[PDB]
Amino acid sequence: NLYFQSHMDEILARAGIFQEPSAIAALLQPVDFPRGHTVFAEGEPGDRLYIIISGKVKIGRRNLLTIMGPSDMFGELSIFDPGPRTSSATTITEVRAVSMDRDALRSWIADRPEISEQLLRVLARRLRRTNNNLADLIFTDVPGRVAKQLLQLAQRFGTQEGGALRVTHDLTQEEIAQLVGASRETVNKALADFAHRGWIRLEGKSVLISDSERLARRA
Amino acid sequence: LYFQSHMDEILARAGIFQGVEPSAIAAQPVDFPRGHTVFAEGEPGDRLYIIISGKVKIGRRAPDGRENLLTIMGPSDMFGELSIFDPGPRTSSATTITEVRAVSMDRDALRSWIADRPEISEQLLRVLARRLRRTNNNLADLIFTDVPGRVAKQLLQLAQRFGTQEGGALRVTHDLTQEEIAQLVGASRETVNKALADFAHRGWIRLEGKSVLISDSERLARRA
Ligand SMILES: Nc1ncnc2c1ncn2[C@@H]1O[C@@H]2COP(=O)(O)O[C@H]2[C@H]1O
Ligand SMILES: Nc1ncnc2c1ncn2[C@@H]1O[C@@H]2COP(=O)(O)O[C@H]2[C@H]1O
Repeated sequence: NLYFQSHMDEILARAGIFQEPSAIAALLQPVDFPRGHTVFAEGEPGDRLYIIISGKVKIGRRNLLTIMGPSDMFGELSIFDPGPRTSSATTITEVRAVSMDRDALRSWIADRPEISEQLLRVLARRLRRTNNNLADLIFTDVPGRVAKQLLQLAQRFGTQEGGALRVTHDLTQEEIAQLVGASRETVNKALADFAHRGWIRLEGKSVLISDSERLARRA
Repeated sequence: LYFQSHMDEILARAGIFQGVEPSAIAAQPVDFPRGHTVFAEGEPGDRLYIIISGKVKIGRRAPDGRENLLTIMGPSDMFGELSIFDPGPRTSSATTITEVRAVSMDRDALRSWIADRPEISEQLLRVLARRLRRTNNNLADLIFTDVPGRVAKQLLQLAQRFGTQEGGALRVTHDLTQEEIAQLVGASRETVNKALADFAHRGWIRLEGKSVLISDSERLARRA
């Protein structure tokens, strides 16, 4: 949007930290990570929140909890509740990010208290989503969870093509079973069954979802 | 009048106020019987509650009418805030498991408080960051921990929140049926009763109504 003075501002605008836009351009210092870079590891002191400008970061534990992309914030939980990193954050593509420490965020919030309401909103949403993932681990079979994960990654990283619907997740198969919490083998067969069925085509780092309806039904 | 102070004490413990002072924010009371659905998953919601006394289970029903419980709320815990901060349907039901006294507030009341007192926002973020961490642990326990490990863990979490000292032992007054405990742990009732009987047979706990008396917390902690 040539409405914002920077792509940075557009994505930060989409992250929620604003709510304009010559004023927005009072913004922070970027950082570029290579692919495969562990931005921080689980259990480390956490003094820093990041917001992704471009690229994807996986969040993992010991299970992958989520794949984040442009405008997604990570590293906030140890800023809001001081203590060790709850998970590792590793880049699965090259990533440009902006970051800020607890002092900087507090001055950001003092300056615009409204930002706190947007941060609560994002947290509440993460809670909602995580609740659903847990309820899936309890109430849904493996291929049902595979189907859920494909349609989740779609809603965030999906591009209409035809359509439908290309989802370029940038994940290996290991990485997709880790999102679903099942064996690579159990997830391998669910994806082959869906591909056989005609509902998806499977092309390395992206799935062409041709039949979103029946995928959704399989949940 | 001693009850008022009581109430002030319990409510001053609420996570939302841990950065306030007083605190006479505080003066909308509501009383509920046991087994009252305060609200139902998917219902429209514009109101949060802080418990003064009693307990409330947070639950989701599956398609096949099965349920799990996400958490149990007690004195000074806040529920119903997620549809205030992210406007839309209740993400779960809130059902009272004993008689409950609470006070509540709507989206607009809370937003005045925040504008007035931003230290409230920071505490609300802390409580939510904490619920998220806990929920990640729960979700991971479901993938990687065995049932008796989850049972022991669950007894000790409940002890942190609802534990009282009786001499050298910790009384955990959970107020839950065996079915509710199993739903909280996310395993069958029989698998969960067996874990509980083992622990009891070994002298670590005593099952005494809707309470556990934890007579050897060191041993129970080592079991998870
Ligand atoms: N359930 C979740 N959903 C999305 N992101 C998460 C979840 N749990 C943890 N994270 C992210 O992982 C980060 C790890 O570092 P922090 O604990 O500082 O902050 C955490 C969040 O940004
Ligand atoms: N994982 C969780 N941990 C603690 N409390 C929760 C969790 N999920 C839902 N809740 C509470 O349950 C409430 C249901 O209604 P709301 O979604 O408005 O607000 C919700 C939270 O207060």
